[PDB]
Amino acid sequence: AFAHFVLIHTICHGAWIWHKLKPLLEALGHKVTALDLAASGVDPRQIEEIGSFDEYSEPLLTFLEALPPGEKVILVGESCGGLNIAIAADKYCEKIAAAVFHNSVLPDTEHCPSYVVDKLMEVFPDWKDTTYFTYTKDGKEITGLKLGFTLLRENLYTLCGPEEYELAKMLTRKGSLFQNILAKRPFFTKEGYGSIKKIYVWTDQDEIFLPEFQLWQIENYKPDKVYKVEGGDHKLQLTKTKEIAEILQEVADTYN
Amino acid sequence: AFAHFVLIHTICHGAWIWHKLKPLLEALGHKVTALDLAASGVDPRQIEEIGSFDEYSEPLLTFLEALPPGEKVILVGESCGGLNIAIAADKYCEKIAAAVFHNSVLPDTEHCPSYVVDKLMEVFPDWKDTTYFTYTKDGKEITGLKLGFTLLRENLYTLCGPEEYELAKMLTRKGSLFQNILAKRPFFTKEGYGSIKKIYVWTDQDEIFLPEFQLWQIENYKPDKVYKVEGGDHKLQLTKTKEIAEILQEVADTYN
Repeated sequence: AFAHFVLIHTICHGAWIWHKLKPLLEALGHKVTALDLAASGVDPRQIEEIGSFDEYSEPLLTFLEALPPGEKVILVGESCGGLNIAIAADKYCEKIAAAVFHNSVLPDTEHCPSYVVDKLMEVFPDWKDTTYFTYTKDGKEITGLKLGFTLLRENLYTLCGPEEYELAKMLTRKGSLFQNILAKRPFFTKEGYGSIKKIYVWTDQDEIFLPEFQLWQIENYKPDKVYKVEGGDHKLQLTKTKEIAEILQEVADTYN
Repeated sequence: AFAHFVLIHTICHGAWIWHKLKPLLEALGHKVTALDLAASGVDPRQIEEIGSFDEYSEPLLTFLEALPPGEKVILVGESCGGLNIAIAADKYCEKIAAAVFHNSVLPDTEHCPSYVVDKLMEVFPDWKDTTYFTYTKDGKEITGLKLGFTLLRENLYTLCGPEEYELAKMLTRKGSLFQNILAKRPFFTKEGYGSIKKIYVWTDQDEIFLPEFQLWQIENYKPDKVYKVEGGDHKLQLTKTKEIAEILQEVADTYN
């Protein structure tokens, strides 16, 4: 079967991270939408204009709003993208056939929205040469960050080709986890986010979202299905593009 | 020998077009700077804020200004990038060891700055699905454009892989040729732009900058050296990356 996949990049990234997977999925006959979230990729806004992970998710929410009644999509979020999925699911759960997590954070409904992010920072506290800054938006101090080139090379694009790593150095922009904002955000709901089918995809060779973290997430909030990809790195859509496409095809044939 | 190469993308593009060539040149021991011109790539400005090809060239001029006395670079401009080279050469000719034109427009000093652009539009008048718009800046009506996806696929990235073409669809932004502005701009000077060494690189398989146009340019303003790359397409830095690196190495060993 064919599905309409909506690819969601992580913070400091953009639609460009999906430049290898998008055409491959289309070669299988699928419809693919790869969005640039707020202040990401070639979006015109700067991060200082964004005050929360919800505002950051605007392009995704706006896209879902534009879907005609009856049309459902399969969301695919990488790394921090799982948070955008949860936010979108609490507004448009009826338009989501399923959500696929790609070496992604997996929010739950029993703890605060920052729960898995707080855990991530415990497991991976040293972001190496990554730099930080602060800005104020809507009366709140937000911590922004710019991914360090060494962190990118060693922990995120560990086994990616030099031409892919180059794109990361050229295109990654300043962003934010909005951690303190997430901590005070209302909990994700059981009726919305909690109701959607969730497929968790990961590799134990991820050098930032370490096994301890990902296995912890799986036990914390049981996914409907788990796929473990052998080898690769954090950016499986680059190092294991084919394997990811095969998995997404199976998801398309399973949930509609 | 090693050189410091400054790669200059064309309109509607950004530093990202050089994502394959930059690491290859560095693998040869060179220093490489790939800039995002105004309102290009991840630059924060929008095209409506830019009123001329000179303003558009700001990042390049600012970069050259930052070079300490005695430091020279080799400029490499693709497609419309030759115009940024001419503009920069009339301000910092002493900092330019040489300029390499990559399937690029080659301005001269005997005719108005729009001369080769006017000729290009004669040779290639149909930009297919490319869309146009107008905006006003500093009392002048500027014609902006957004490269059509079919034009990108068939004439610019003709033989590029699907993953490279995907990047183009995801990252190309609205831009402008500032043709009418160039037409009224003071002529490029013989003392500045005219004094620098110029190396012209091209392929007769270019599907937009057709042989008639490129051979016309070579006869109009004789380059110091001409390199003809066999095969490939308009984006030689993607389809013939290795060949381009080899040529640039020879240039580095010839001009300093």
